[PDB]
Amino acid sequence: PTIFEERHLKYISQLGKGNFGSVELCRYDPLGDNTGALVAVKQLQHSGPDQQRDFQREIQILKALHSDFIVKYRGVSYGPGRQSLRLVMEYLPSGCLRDFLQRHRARLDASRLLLYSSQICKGMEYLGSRRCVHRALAARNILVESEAHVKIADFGLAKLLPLDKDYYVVREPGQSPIFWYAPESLSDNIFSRQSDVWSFGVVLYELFTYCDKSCSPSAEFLRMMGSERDVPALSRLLELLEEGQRLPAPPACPAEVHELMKLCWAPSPQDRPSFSALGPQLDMLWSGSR
Ligand SMILES: CN(C)C(=O)/C(C#N)=C\c1ccc(-c2nc3cnc4[nH]ccc4c3n2C2CCCCC2)o1
Ligand SMILES: NC(=O)Nc1ccccc1
Repeated sequence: PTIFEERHLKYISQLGKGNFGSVELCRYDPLGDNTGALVAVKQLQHSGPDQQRDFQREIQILKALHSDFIVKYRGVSYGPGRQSLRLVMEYLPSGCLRDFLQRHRARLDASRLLLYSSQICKGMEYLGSRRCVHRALAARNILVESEAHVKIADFGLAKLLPLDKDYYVVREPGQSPIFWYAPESLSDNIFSRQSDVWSFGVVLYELFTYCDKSCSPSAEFLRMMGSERDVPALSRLLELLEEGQRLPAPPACPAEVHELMKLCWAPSPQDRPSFSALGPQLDMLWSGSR
């Protein structure tokens, strides 16, 4: 059931694109009559050995995960020729949380944002128990399964920690979403479950601003960077963070949630709460808001 025949996968449209891959909406149509189930299918482009190797990793991680808060693996496909590997996932037609928040802001209250926050945290706790660092976590890669249920997706940068080490180091990335990453990741290329906690803090900021473009992390950076304009953003960001500057509390954000953000953004990775510690707090806040 987990091998999809490539000649039965029918392309419909593009769901996502990165440097080295794309996720495409397809129909799996073994009967050839356009009645089959729809699926989301990842494949690589511009890929070298490192990219192919990372994709094999991504498939093994996603296949092993079984959480209500992680996008479901369905299977794999291989065509003829080479570079033929495809990853088949469930398709969630409500799309990403970033877009959903922007579209429906006026009817999504703080209780609903608290629900999403709790669900994302549960998915991250699941990941943590499997020693998996997600790295990419952001509203643009969390999917909406229904209006009261979200799931973590985009495992393109996910990695398992070795059994005896609590972090990994990479060679410097070419293109990082700098406003989501922990300072030790930006400066020293160190990633861990604690860098993921930093990014989750930025996710909370995204949720409680409804991903409004006027107060996006980049927009806030550009306001806070000061009157000197032509300074490289990464260099300046790292200075601001080292000075202790942080994203502001969204006006509508509950004070307790802002305090959690600040804890997620502790300078030392060891001072940040674990997802296991954040979950009960968000759960308490969500259940208090019903
Ligand atoms: C241009 N733009 C507005 C965006 O790209 C964006 C934002 N912000 C996010 C976005 C748009 C569409 C999707 C999307 N739908 C999906 C539906 N079922 C799916 N199953 C597995 C991945 C998946 C889906 N993805 C993404 C595909 C790439 C990885 C992240 C999820 O996410
Ligand atoms: N985590 C956090 O506060 N990051 C940040 C700070 C200033 C501007 C943009 C992003």
